[PDB]
Amino acid sequence: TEEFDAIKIALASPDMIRSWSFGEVKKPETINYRTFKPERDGLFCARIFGPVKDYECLCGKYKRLKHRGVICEKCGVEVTQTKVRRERMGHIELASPTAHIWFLKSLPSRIGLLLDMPLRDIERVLYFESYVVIEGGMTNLERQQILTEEQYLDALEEFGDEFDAKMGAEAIQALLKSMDLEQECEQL
Amino acid sequence: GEIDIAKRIEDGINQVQCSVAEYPEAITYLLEQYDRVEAEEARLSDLITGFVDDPELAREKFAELRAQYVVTRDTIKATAQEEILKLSEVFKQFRLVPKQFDYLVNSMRVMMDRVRTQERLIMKLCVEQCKMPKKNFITLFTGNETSDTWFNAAIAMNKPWSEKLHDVSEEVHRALQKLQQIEEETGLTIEQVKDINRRMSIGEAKARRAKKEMVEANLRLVISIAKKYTNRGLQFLDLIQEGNIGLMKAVDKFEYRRGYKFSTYATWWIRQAITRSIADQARTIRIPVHMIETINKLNRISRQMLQEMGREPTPEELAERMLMPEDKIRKVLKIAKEPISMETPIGDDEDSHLGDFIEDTTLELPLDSATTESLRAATHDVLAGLTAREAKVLRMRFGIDMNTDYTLEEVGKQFDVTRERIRQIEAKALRKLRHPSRSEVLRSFLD
Amino acid sequence: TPEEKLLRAIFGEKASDVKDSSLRVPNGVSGTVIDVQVFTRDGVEKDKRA
Amino acid sequence: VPLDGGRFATSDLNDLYRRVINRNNRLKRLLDLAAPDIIVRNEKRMLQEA
DNA sequence: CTCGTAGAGTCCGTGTCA
DNA sequence: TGACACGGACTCTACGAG
Ligand SMILES: [Zn+2]
Repeated sequence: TEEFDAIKIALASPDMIRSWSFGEVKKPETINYRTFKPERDGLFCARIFGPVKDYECLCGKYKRLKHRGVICEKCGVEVTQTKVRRERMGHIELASPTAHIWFLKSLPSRIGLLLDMPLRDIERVLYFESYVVIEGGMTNLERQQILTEEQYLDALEEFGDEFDAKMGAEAIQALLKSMDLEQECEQL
Repeated sequence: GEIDIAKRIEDGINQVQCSVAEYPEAITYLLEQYDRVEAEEARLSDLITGFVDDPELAREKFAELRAQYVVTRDTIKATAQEEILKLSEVFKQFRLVPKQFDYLVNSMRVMMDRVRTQERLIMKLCVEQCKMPKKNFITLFTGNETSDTWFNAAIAMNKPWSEKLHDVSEEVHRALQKLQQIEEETGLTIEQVKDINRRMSIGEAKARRAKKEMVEANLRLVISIAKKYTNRGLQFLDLIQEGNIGLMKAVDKFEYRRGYKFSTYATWWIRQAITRSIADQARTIRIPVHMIETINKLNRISRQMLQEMGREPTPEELAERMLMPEDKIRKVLKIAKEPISMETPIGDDEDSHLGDFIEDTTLELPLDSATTESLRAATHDVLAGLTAREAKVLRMRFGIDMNTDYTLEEVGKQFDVTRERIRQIEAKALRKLRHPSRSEVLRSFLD
Repeated sequence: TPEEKLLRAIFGEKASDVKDSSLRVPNGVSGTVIDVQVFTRDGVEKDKRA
Repeated sequence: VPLDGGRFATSDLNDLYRRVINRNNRLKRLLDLAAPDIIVRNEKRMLQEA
């Protein structure tokens, strides 16, 4: 047992999240309902998290301790002690970039205050209530201005290109990625 | 709507085709890939995909493109430019192989972006000291946008930041020179790209409206049919979404020439999708659909028999009503039970939930661990009490203080005497330990 | 576990495939059983005591 | 865990995860199908909510 | 001295304990 | 609840500049 100290906390990077997770959970099934063995590769899946019963794979090819580091070819389950089923984390590959609620609605709205853009606007954006003009090229339009449906419509017809506006968490990610922290610090 | 919206889709891409044609040297590459297409190594639908306002037909239309283009090309340097715009509109009918438009629209987009990067660094320079309204930037920069003349036009207006820009005169001229290279590949200026981009957007918006209509026309129908399935553990909105998927599937698969009522076809697919989704993803533990139908039958039968009889039908009576052997009746009844929420509060003691009671049976009992330890210690010393190589035999035959156990032949190989003699050794050792006063202390471990 | 297998081989102790579950009296209570009731579901073979 | 009596007890995260994964798969298929803008918007809204 | 902007105070709605 | 506090937004008053 290690003797540690100083607990460190930080934002989870997507590569770190992939680093911890051992498998992607693609289908929602939980268990086989006939024999309650877990479904692959569902929310409970042995080939991702671990064997249900100590030192025996799911399919039952290897049951002796003689096999303890081998990974059954039929069922992609490694043979270990069931306690591992308590520590392995999984992951889901999300299709649409989604905003983290805590960094949004907590009284100091860190998405809000980082963007120097009011909170009401951001809620409107994430829930697909309005677009926002993300770097609207050579036009008469600001970079963090929210636009209603018909404003975006007359704009697109009016400004085909050099016109970037979006909706939702995707737009917010775009706005966040392009921001120059230190230069704005100097200006401010 | 599918054919209508496909026509409008092609009309939008056709508009981007016109936009490209009205742009220069585009006609050169255009005719080049028409020449490529003539060899017939591709399809007619990579060059024309529905008109706007056979190899021979394309050949003659492109001959007319060549003729009008060249004749206006000689006198191109007034009205001939409007005639080239007209050629762009008549070619609007044609659409080029996806790769070529991807190449041009992407190079033009990234170049507009690059010039924009230069412009934005300039806009930083202006906003920090002089706060340049964008109107003058456009007007002075737009119109030429090709030579560095606008730079000295910014120098010519005597503005303090504009003249101060000599700090970034190097980068500005690098941007203008690369811009000149883009000019050469196009062989023109920019502003007409602005015209081009606005027409592209207009066409795409037309197509957008058509696609919108492709459900605006059949929307509320999904909602109407959806309100049926409204209590099978499914957020109403998921229901309407599944219905939308089914409706789209029907529309794309709808056949007016097969002889079949459209609305029925639609509703059919709607149900086929909605019921399938509820059957599969409703219950936590997914269950075959025929089993669900079995539950439905059971529930109808229970209702009828109960409301007529008054009391209720006993599982025997249900087994009567249906021909199933009733073993599956109670099997289905067991399966239907939904999992209870682990937090359900226990009576008048909202302090503990159900989760607070479930015990973990996996845990090996500490008593048993102590027993096992004592047992290993005692067996080790008692083996030490017996002879050396017999002791090693018995350790190897089992997993005592060792890993995987080898069968008798392999241990015999380990002694190089590999045969029934090894089991003779095993039986003799067992016999020798049978004698009491040594094993009784281990006899205690039985119970 | 292996060593227990060794013990079974030694003494010839046929392991009983049924665990015990009997409802024994709670700890520290002592009294007279006054009555017994038995409920069998319909179908199963009533035992003599029922 | 299966509590004695054929019924099951689960934490709520099971339902939440199931719902999120469902909406994710539905959005994937919707993208494969190129659904109109309105439907993709609705799907992203619900996924955000979940 | 007034217009435009700046500052102070207030109100409403939400978060927070049992 | 309900007493509190905070945040965001809104309204009213006061000061600097033309
Ligand atoms: Zn296996």
